[PDB]
Amino acid sequence: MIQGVIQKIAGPAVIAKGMLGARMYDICKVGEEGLVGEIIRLDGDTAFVQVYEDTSGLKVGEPVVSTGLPLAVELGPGMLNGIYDGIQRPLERIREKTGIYITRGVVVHALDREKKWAWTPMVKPGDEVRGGMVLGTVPEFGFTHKILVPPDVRGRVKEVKPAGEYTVEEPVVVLEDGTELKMYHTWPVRRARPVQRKLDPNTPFLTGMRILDVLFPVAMGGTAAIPGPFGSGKTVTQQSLAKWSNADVVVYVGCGERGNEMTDVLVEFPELTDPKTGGPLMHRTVLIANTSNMPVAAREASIYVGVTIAEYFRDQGFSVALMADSTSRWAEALREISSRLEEMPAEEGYPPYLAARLAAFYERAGKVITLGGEEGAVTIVGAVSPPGGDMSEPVTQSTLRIVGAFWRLDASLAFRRHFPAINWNGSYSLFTSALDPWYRENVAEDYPELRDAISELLQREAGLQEIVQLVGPDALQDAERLVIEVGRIIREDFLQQNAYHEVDAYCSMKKAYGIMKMILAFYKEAEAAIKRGVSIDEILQLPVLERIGRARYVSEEEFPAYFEEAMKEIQGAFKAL
Amino acid sequence: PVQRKLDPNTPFLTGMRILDVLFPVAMGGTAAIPGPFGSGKTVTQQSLAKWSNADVVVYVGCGERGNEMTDVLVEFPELTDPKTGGPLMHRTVLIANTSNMPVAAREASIYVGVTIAEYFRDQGFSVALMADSTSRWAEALREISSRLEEMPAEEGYPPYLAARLAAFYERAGKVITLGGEEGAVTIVGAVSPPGGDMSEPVTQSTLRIVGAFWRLDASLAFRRHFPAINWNGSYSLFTSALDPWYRENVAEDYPELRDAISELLQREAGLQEIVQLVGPDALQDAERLVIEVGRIIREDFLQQNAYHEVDAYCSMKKAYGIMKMILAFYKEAEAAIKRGVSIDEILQLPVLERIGRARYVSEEEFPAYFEEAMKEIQGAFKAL
Amino acid sequence: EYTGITYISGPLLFVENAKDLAYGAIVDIKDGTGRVRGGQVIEVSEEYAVIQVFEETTGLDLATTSVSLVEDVARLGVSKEMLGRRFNGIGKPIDGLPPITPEKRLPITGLPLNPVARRKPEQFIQTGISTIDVMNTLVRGQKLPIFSGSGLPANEIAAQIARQATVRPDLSGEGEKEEPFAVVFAAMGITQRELSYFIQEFERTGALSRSVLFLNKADDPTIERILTPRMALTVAEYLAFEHDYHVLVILTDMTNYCEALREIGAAREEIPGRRGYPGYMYTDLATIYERAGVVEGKKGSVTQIPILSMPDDDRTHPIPDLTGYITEGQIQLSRELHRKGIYPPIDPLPSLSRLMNNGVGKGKTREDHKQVSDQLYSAYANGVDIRKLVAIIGEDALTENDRRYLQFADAFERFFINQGQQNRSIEESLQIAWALLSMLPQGELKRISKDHIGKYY
Amino acid sequence: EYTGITYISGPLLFVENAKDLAYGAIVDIKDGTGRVRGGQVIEVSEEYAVIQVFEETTGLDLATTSVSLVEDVARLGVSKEMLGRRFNGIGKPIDGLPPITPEKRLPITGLPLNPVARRKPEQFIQTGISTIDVMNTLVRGQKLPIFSGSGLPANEIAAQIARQATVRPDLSGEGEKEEPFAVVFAAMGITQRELSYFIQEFERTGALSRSVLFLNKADDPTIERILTPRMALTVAEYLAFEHDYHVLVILTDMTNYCEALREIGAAREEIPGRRGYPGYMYTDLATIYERAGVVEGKKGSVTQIPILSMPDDDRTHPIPDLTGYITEGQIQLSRELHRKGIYPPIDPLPSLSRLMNNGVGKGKTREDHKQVSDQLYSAYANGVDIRKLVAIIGEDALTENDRRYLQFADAFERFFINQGQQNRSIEESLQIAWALLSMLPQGELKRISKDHIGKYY
Amino acid sequence: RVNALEQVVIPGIRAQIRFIQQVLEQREREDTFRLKRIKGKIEAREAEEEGG
Ligand SMILES: Nc1ncnc2c1ncn2[C@@H]1O[C@H](COP(=O)(O)OP(=O)(O)O)[C@@H](O)[C@H]1O
Ligand SMILES: Nc1ncnc2c1ncn2[C@@H]1O[C@H](COP(=O)(O)OP(=O)(O)O)[C@@H](O)[C@H]1O
Repeated sequence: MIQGVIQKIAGPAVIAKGMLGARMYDICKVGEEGLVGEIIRLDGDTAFVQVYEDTSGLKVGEPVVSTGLPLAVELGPGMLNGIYDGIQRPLERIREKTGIYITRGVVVHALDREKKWAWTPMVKPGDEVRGGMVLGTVPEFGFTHKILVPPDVRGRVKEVKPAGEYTVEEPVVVLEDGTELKMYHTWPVRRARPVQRKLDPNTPFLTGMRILDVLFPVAMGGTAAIPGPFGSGKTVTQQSLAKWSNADVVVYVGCGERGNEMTDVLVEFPELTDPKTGGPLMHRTVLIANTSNMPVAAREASIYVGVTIAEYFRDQGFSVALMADSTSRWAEALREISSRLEEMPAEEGYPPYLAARLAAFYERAGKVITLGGEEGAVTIVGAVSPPGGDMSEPVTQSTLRIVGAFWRLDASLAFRRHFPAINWNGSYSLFTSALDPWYRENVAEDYPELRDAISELLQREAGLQEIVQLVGPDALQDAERLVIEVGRIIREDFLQQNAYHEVDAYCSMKKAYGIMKMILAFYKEAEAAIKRGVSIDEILQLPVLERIGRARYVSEEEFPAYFEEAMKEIQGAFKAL
Repeated sequence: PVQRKLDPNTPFLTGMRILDVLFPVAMGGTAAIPGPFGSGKTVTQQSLAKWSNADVVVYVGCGERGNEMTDVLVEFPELTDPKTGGPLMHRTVLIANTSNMPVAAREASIYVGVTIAEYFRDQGFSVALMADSTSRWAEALREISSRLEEMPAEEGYPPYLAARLAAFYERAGKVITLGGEEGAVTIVGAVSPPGGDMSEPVTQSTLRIVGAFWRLDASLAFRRHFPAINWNGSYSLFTSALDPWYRENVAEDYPELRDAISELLQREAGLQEIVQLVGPDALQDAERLVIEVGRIIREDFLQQNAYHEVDAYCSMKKAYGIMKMILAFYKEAEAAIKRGVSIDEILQLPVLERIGRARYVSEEEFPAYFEEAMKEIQGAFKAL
Repeated sequence: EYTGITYISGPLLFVENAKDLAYGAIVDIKDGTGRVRGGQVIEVSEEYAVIQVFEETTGLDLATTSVSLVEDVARLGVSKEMLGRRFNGIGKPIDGLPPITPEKRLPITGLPLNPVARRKPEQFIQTGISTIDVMNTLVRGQKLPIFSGSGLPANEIAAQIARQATVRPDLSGEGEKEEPFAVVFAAMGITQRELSYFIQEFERTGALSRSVLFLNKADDPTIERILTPRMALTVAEYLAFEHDYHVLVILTDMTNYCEALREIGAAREEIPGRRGYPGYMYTDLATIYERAGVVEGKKGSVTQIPILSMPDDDRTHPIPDLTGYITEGQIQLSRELHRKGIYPPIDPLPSLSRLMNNGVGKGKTREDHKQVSDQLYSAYANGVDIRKLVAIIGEDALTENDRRYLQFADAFERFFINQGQQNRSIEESLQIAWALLSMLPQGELKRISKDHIGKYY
Repeated sequence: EYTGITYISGPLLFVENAKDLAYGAIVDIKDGTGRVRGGQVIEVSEEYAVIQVFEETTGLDLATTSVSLVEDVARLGVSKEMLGRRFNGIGKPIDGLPPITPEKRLPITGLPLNPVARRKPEQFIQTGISTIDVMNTLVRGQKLPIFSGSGLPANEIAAQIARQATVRPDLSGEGEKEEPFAVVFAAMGITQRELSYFIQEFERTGALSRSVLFLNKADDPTIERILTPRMALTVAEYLAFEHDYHVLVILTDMTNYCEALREIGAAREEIPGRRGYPGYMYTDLATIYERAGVVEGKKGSVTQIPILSMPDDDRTHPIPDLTGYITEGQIQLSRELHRKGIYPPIDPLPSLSRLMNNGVGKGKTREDHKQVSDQLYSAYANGVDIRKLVAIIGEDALTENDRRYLQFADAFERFFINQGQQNRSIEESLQIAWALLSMLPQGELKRISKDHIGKYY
Repeated sequence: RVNALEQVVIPGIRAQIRFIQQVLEQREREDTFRLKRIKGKIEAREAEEEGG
């Protein structure tokens, strides 16, 4: 790195000097404490001092030391089960060495140098390795956590220690070069991981949400996004996402998430049933949450911090599932750069690095097979937080065209009885088209048929919806309340899913699939009931109708037979009347 | 200097039927005067100085144009003095501000007023201040911001918004002065929304730290609704500290029957929409009750000529007074028209016209029709 | 000593001769009239730096201007010694009673707290009223600011709590063994009428007791609108967390905040960002509001939920924007009811807090509650919904069933919000709820379960 | 090749002695590691110059920053040797095949030709569809816009009919001697997913074996992105315009065209006039729909096709306004259409090629097409009335004559418009219309003449 | 309704748009005002860099 001191003192960002080759985007050291800095601009010998955490204790002329390379995040076993800031720093150790509040200057290894993880070397001493290839099988609960050779560190193994217990610092694998392929490997964050090759997304992802995997699903590692006004459950709506749903590897990180909006999964995620390892989901989960009041710049680390961890696992063929708690806060920090940097304001009052850091970052990792052996994909969804909630905010469009299957969050939606609280129409999906393969077989060869003919109504029903807001049930004819109510119940019990209920929090195919038929029947029988002449009036108070709405609460176990019993009462308590 | 501040106590009523009756205020506190162009504001000050509550009379028309005060100023010399009889100048002083006064000659012209009120107040005399269109003065500072390169805030305006304003309101109020004698400094600023701009900040932040405000409908100003005030969006908080003097001199069954009247036009809206959507006839008997009720609750109350020797002045006697005349109709018409007879016969009631002199009647010879017809209400109408 | 002056004009100062200083330092400002001031060492520079005066530099001149670095970072007193005393924005004797010695001067700034100290606001309290203690139910550690317009019952009703605020241990499990109450009021631009009305609510409730506040009356310089907050929010962290005082603190007249906030946005040199307000506003309102939440390992929880007023019914106002996110939950106020009669007039059409749903219903409270609140919510929604279509098509035009929907709207609202000095206990609530739901038997109630549903039918 | 770099912003870089350079240039820059990147030549003033690094940025140092002068203006090599090649953004060999044979290094922007030469494009053209060839065809050189939805089946319906297109001079009375088929497609800001859905269509059936690719992902560098289109755009010219071949230019979501734009001004200081975008888009954008038309003497004509999505499907934005101003047509897609399953979900009147109304009929395509083209238009939409009026009276509640105008619409959207991947020859496409028209007894159509209907019908 | 629609409906929503609009178009206040000041800085910096 470079060796110098503070040249020109300034508010929270100062100006260092004696800087030579201080390449753009480089970690450094400032202040006689550890307020690590970053080269975020250059001017001959001086470089714009970057300060991550707030600075209220520093003087004119203090630490200024770079690296020479683009940062360096230390990846390796021992990162699981434990709190870690947007800088891979375990706050656990902080609370344990400081007190009740968060003291600065305290920074310890992000990997377990102390702890001895039973390492198992299977590298034949006499061959050449390549950054991205497996190094063995490490014990870490009900899952598999290999150790990738740091990329470009391709040399020639020469020895292999016994299968016992070796820390992420001890020699676990050696090569002919004076190097050692420990359980950990150094890798920059601003740079992605060279995988084997690019792969197509044809496998749908499931999380229990009957509004995604049902009709509005994405990919086994594609890209997506969902807004959220001031308090729209978007923060907590990340609980039953990785916990309930399957996720090769969970990775939660949020930009400046209001301490109170961040303490929603902090202790809850801990007691989460895990269908693979067993106990708390905290077995594979990383937890990279970042409170707002957190260093305004930490709010930035958070992101570029969870992006690479998702990769380090994905390459090995791990469909890492990362979710950003309100991706919008990153923006308030990112554009905040301008204020402190007096940079020529870009368009839309926001910074210029729109695409540069939007699409690049929003597509860094996504369903990619690599040297690992398996196919590692990446599914992440930043929930934009539009201040006024305005759907045309920089962050709204800025994410558009970039990530498919967009969704909207209304205000009275979740406040009322709708959950999830998203826009009906305003939320469409294009991945569901090629998402049929997996569905066709898993669900049924005609499933995309029973699901497309229904969306037919959910979106066609509007045909009347509109006239409704133009007159109401007054001039209703016979097809009228047909649809209206249909779609109506369809959202009260069919769409709204109590993610906070016993089991309903999750629903499989046979679950999602069946129900979508429950009503259908009535519809079918409704078509000949009223058409034959039956007055919708008695049709309205059909007791069996009340049965079709108690299907959401049923579990995958009871469900099967449960619905089939009413499927009979239907044609019977209708065709009759 | 004021020994110590003091809460609201003495009521403040200029002699306006509604203005006073609905949103009265005390010596401690202020209120703004909304209203685009032509909006009573610019000369209402000519309706609030002539006859009202207070001893001294001080008027500082901030950034007021020439004619927006031409007659106003010269008219004062014609006013009546409750003490001597001649123009109000026999105890008043003009602190007006001409539009053409430079920006700085307007951004201070006002501070002169309130600081005068205190001197007199500091001696134990209640002082009244009422600045017309304060949108002029504003602009004054509201502009200097551009001049010296100040850095604007919300909606293209200077950052020093309610900065001084807020404090100006505090000083306002009846406060025992460290001058031995308490006194009574009352403040009332008239914020004029240029283009009928409600969204206006001088209007949105003004009532952030102040008492209450009086919204003047631009449209209402048309049917001689002097003052061009409006209830739709007009509320009053100083109407909870004036009840003591209310039921103390006027009467006890007044501070209540009054409240029971606002509902008239209150509950009246919800009907109005459809009322105007279909026809003023598709209602049941109890429906038409408040149908043409409200119309009078104004026609002969809200609608007053600030220039009519009689009407132009209506104190509490004129208030509660006629305030009961209609009441009767309520209790009367509700059964009278409920006796099989349709209200139509009640619509011709030549007896209504008499109550129509509730404002055209001599402020002195007022109790002449008060009690007189008072009976004619519960009597002749006791038959149907 | 720093006399080498360079620039004076407004709450903004500038001076050279200071090649040493850090961010945030309390200095003084000797004037020519013999009137000194404080001043924070904002952004510092080599040759000179930026000064922060508290009050407006009236009759000040550079030549005779004198500053004095007193401290390198702010602190002020912080002991619970001065309980019940009166102070101002800053935080010093302004009531007449002689000064006193504190414990240790600490930066009331409001630094961030560990993730272990954060928790779930399950410890519900009695808000002395139903509206709250059911739908939103108070919770120590959460944040549900109060949206207001102008003149709205932001202050009047706010008091309803000053007389109807008390936890309900008996229902839960813990007893009144280790639960001290200590309030830390902090004003920022308050009227004159608003001054005494408040205090008079301290003598009738018994609030004037155990109160260590920093009142910032409106006539106070706008220097303390965002500054006092940090001062007060910290007089808690010391008695609440290390002394175990479950100290609940809330700010008033936060309508003036963003104003002082705004100034820095551009009146300084930085970029506004949005709606004419400082780019970093989000954060400046994070360290403050983030100082909310219960604490494990230490029985000391601070609940923050100030009250910001926004011109006209503006929900997208610069204020509610990030504040919504920031604050866990929220509460909304309607003018329509505060001008028609409904008093207290309070309605959270969109307010539905955050972690109010998890913290009551099983154990402490009554079995039925979890599905109840959610029940009442959509249950009512469907109602007023026709409040419009009604005023359009006709009067009775509508099916005989939904007729009930609207037929009850006026009911629920009129009645429910027709609360008064009513202490409304956690229970007195539940009841009413079951009394209004009775207008349509188990049929539309698709939120609660069949048992509970009839349970209180 | 100098050094001493002062003032660096993101992928920008300044360098002194810029009197050897000139705006409109680019050269590869090398920091310390000597890594070869790039940068455009802007503001070549006396003091310093302005360069824009190809990549994002990381890799610029203070010490070294020499630069290898590439060429004021660089341009890819043109030639007929590109009948399946593949390139991205800038357009560099990624298809694996050998660097394209450079014929002439023409500027990626040769600006418009002599306006006196330009002629009215009227050579009828099929696309393997009915509705998009009958009611609205596309004439050679005709720049036809396509209002798509930002998240609609666009990406698909795009490349779907892409290959379907097929020029038919035969029906006019000529061969394919001077009328060759050249397919050029260039996108930008594409998802890694989509970047793969594209490459698929070409490989399908003899598609890539006669076309070249170009598409700068949105995650890629923002520099080539903008120009990205201009590349093959300027290159198509050498095809139909230089040799007399027949090219088809097809834009793709100009979302990029503008997003990318913002950066240029956002840095260049280019103040954004309306809608927060550069006060000179019309112009710069104009130069776009100009590369299409015809000259006096040359039969070779390239047909131009714009295709983009709005922010929220707002035509008040530039993305739509601009086009809807220079483009000679209009063709959008509605949520409705597609919701029911219609594919391609393309409305009726809302979509239409302004200048395809003359290059059809006699001589061109199907003589009777003349009136056939304006038949199904006014006749079809006519039914769209009894389409939302069911709830009024009902099915049989309506007259026979007008009710009949109903069944048509349904059999029209479901079968007539939704034609998916099918490829209907220009002739197989015209028939359908007739077929549908049979609904109404010969004598109800007031659009076409009894002569034509009394035959084809 | 026709009538009404025509004087409250139609005109009700008409009048809305204007208010919005005029605020929306001027909204570009910050554009000029913010940027105006912006030039002075970027250039003052490059204007005082050629004088020092
Ligand atoms: N699945 C859900 N269903 C209903 N409410 C939810 C759901 N998830 C979260 N919420 C609620 O939404 C509230 C506000 O959203 P939050 O996530 O805190 O803000 P944001 O995500 O917008 O930044 C939470 O307080 C919680 O009560
Ligand atoms: N309250 C009032 N309402 C309507 N007109 C008034 C009122 N008071 C006075 N006027 C008449 O209208 C003139 C101007 O009214 P005012 O609203 O005071 O001025 P402005 O035009 O500035 O609104 C007065 O000089 C007088 O002739």
